[PDB]
Amino acid sequence: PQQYINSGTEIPFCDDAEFLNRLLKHIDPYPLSRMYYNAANTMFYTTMENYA
Amino acid sequence: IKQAQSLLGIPDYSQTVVDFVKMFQKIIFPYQLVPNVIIKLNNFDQMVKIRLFCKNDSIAISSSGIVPINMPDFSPPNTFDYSDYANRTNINFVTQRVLTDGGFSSGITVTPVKYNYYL
Amino acid sequence: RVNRCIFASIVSFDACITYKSPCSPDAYHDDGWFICNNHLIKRFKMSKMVLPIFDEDDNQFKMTIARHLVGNKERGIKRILIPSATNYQDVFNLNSMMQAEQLIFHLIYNNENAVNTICDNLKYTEGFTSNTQRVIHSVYATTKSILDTTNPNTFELRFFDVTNARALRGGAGDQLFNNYSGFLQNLIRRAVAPEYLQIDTEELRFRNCATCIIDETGLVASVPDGPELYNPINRLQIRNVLKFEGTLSGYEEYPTYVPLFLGYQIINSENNFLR
Amino acid sequence: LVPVGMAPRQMRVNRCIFASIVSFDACITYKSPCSPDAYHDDGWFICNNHLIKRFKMSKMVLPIFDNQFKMTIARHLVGNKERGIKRILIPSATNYQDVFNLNSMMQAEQLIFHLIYNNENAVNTICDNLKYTEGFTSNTQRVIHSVYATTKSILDTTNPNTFCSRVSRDELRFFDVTNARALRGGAGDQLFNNYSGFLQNLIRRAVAPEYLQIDTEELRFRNCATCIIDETGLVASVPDGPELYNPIRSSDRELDRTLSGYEEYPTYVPLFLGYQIINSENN
Amino acid sequence: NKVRTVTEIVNSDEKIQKTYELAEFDLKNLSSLESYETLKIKLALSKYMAMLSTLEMTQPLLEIFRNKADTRQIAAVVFSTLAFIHNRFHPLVTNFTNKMEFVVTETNDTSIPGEPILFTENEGVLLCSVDRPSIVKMLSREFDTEALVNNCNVRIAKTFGASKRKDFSITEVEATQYLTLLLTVEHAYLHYYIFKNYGVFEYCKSLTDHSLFTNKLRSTMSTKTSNLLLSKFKFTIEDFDKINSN
Amino acid sequence: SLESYETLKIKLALSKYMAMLSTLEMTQPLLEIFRNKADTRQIAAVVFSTLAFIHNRFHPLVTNFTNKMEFVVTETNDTSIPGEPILFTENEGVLLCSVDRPSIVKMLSREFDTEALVNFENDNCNVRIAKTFGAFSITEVEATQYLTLLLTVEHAYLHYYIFKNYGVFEYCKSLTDHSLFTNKLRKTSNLLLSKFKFTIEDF
Amino acid sequence: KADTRQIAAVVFSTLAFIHNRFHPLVTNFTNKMEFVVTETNDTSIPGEPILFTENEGVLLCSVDRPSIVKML
Ligand SMILES: [Zn+2]
Repeated sequence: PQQYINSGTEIPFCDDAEFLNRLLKHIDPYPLSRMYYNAANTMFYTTMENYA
Repeated sequence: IKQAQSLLGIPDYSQTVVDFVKMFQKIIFPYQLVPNVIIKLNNFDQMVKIRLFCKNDSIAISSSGIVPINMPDFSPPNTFDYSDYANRTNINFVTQRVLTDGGFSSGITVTPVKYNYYL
Repeated sequence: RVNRCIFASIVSFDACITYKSPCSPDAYHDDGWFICNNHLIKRFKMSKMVLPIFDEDDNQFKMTIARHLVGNKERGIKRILIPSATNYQDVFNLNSMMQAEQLIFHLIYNNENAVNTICDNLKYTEGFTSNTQRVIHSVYATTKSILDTTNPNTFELRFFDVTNARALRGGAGDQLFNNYSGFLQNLIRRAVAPEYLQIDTEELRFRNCATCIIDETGLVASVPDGPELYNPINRLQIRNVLKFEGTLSGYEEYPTYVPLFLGYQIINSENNFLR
Repeated sequence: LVPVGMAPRQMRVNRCIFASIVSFDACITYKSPCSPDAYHDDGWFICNNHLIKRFKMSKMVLPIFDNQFKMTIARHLVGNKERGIKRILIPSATNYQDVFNLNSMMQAEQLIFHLIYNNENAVNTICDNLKYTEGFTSNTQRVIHSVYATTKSILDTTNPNTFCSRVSRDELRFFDVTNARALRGGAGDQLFNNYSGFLQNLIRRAVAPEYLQIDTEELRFRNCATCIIDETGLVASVPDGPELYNPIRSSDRELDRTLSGYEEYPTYVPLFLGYQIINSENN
Repeated sequence: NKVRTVTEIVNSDEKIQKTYELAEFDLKNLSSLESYETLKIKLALSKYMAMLSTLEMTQPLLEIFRNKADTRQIAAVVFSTLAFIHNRFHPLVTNFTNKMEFVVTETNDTSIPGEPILFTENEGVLLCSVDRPSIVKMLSREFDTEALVNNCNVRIAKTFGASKRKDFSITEVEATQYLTLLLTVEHAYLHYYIFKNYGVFEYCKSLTDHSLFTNKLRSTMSTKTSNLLLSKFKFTIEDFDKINSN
Repeated sequence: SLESYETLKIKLALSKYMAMLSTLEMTQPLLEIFRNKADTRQIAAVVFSTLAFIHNRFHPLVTNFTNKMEFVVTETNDTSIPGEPILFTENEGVLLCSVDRPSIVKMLSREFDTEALVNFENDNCNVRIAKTFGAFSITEVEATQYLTLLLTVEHAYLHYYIFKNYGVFEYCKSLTDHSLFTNKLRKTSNLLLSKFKFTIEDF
Repeated sequence: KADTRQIAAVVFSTLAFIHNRFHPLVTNFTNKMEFVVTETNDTSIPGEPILFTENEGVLLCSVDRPSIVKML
């Protein structure tokens, strides 16, 4: 193992609700359909390359 | 200038811009180099090249380096041949060597060094 | 479950203010303490501890003692542990603490004038008669009951300034101890361990030199002379990630503590009194 | 990371100074009461709740006009029978320490007051005491620095504009009794000058002028002054005689048969005092 | 399909009958559900981006994964994603208990196709293997930000009913990168869940065939946990039948 | 309803075990205590207190209990017996209690199917809606761990009682064959092991 | 929406009128009631635009103003 963390720890969730709202606004015009398509095909093609 | 002063740990209220710039006059001539602060200020003004010399000096310090006095800011194109190393083969070889030695995978960029009138 | 957590009988009479009262459980311990560990730590820089004396078979004399929470750099007010009535108002930032806590401190030091001033000021709270006066009554009654309980005069041969070699003359630390309230005197007895313990003509020495100082300013975590004793003390982050997975570890550790060691306790013909 | 390097983001900002009040005792959680009005980007830098609590003042709007301009204005919450110190609507720098019970309120609010009122000695005293009080280094120091920075940011936003307004030629304001033939007015302008820049801005936002000369047209909102200014500060007192009756109907059958849906004149007492002059609209 | 209603007065026999076509309410319901699901997914994605920002790493995601040297940040990001997915399945969990090891492979003979992120215990604690080259390749593959993706009657009805509205470095490309990373880590997390709760042999069998996921997960996931991210859409391989015949 | 009352009694017994744990006043949860090998004294005290608690329950009229016992926390595989994490040997008059700390830690660390399983309960949506309109803790996992440890020590205590009442010979024979306590209650009622059944089938 | 007081008064008067009709012999009626005009979908129930909850002794009357507006 190149690196590791200790047991327990804590997921660093964000807190700034205003920051979350700003991000939501910034991402609203992104079509989930297109993003899903792109991500799925990216993974599929990378898997194809690895197999080949 | 404020960013530079903060990086050097200089209190803004303590240091004036004029003196901050003058700080590098000690480097201007003795190292025959143009301070980066002056370079950036000149670039800002341009958006809104540098050249200088000393009394009795035979050459001029410029952003491009050393230039014979009164000569253009760039020497004739064929003054120096860089083909030996200014080539894809050499550049790629050096870059790959750097990547291997440093164990890197990105953020590495090697450029052939061109030369003005003087080396 | 009597909660003797003095300084936890604090009610944020202000509606906008909520008092957490996050203080130590030991208040529910029917001990000689009238202030539990977290209050002690916060307002007197002391940590409760116990010092066994005889622990062989069933004789288990365990004298109590608290510890300095003062480093070797603090001085003056910073070093005073239990300030005198003349300087406690200055040592404590009463203005920075809740008025109920200020009232508790004023009662402890018998600053009736400050008590009257505080209740007069509370007179002008919006919900004064509704609940501010009720809070005043509750806090005042609790504090008064505790103080009366501590005071022995209500309805033994421990000397605190009698250890100090090299002192010019006078002692008088016991004078100021007498001047203190019953609660303060009991606190001092409970937290400070006499450096010597004599039982029926049998003297035990616990330290070669007392650690605390008592003077007009009050109780100070100072030394009788010389420099001060050394007294040291999840939100996953990028730095919290550890690198690759890969020196007297075998020996126990002596505490780097500074327990309150000062005074001489004299016990008469009474034997190993364990009641 | 997500955001562009630096790139200061843009969002709303709570504006009332008192919103920054927090218990220096980190082990004691506290929430200050803020009226939502604090989140309006307007000249007010105090929320309705703090305004009423500390200054005995309530915000209000005065339509002005063809184009209906809305001029900010505050109003009395002072009752008729209040006397003496109770009549100090906004204490001066020489009296705020007494009018406001620093002892009875939180240290952070005391620092806020000693900042608003230019009391550097008191600010320094509080800072040093907090340095030598409690676990200053751990988090109390950072909390104090945050509160101080917020207050100083608000003051630095206000004071430059306040000074420019003071020296301004086009816009002129004179906080005094326009009835020069009066004794309770005095050097109201001098006292206003004595006030801090941020305090001066608050006074401007709160007290409307008795008259208002726009270019060549003058509008007289009152034939009298509803408040005065003296050494004590802004006083909710009638300059000429008996105090104005202030019912305070809220907050702290034949008659109605006839008086069904029927226009009703409010009993509020707005703040009208002094002369104001302006060139063009500047709106 | 359709319904009808009849109004009539008690004392009178004159009745008024009206008919309703349920297609309108069906459109309402479908639009509401689509909007709700879109909002949920965008909220989750924003939350993921925000926590990664909270980690406060200077470089952008793709640059981080390209910087082979800084294994620290790669491990931090991977663990944070894994914990986020774990919590999304078990909201009451905010840590991961047992410490975690991490290794970043660098060669094909070290990587396994189809499972860039995988797990294996050293007999004392679990180690997560990362195929950083594969991650970089996925996140670097050029994305389509132009083409659209997809009953014509209801399509037209939605078109005419629904409306449209005409300082972050994030473009749709970066949002796609984040979504791809989340989905990959979700797949890895499902593998790890099956491992932990059904033994290493079951984990290996799942790796061989993911179909076991059906039971091994739906026993607990579909009931108590937020649906899988992929649940937002039904995915399929173009010309799947002919490809299988091939 | 009735069964709910017995459930309440069982949960009260668990709560009494919780009172015993609080009396011990351990800073860490038993999982961490067992994970920490250095806490040998804590482990021994936990086991001893649990055994005394079970003894009091099994013999309500008897408050006495062995006030001293030799203890050994074992870690190696060769130092443990499958199916008997706790053992009671005698070193020629000296009563030794062996503990399989790794096995305890494994059992505790095992993930429990709290959410996974769905079981019948008091569930009335009308009551929930009516309530809605009228308007230091222990998790289910922790309770499960705690029950597991209590039942483990119950098995150990039964073996110990066989040892003391009959002898080391019969204690060993009981370890070999556990059929003695298929009847169980025949005192025992206060033992949770007598409250349920568990079986294994070829499949 | 700003006419919250008007909406509440309308609802209360209608309720009192219906109460008088339903109990002609009874003229009494709750003379004070907590009111909340709801607008969000999550603040309304299909088929019950008006609701009567209790906030621990406090009688709250919730109104689905968007639904009322739609029907009208
Ligand atoms: Zn506010």
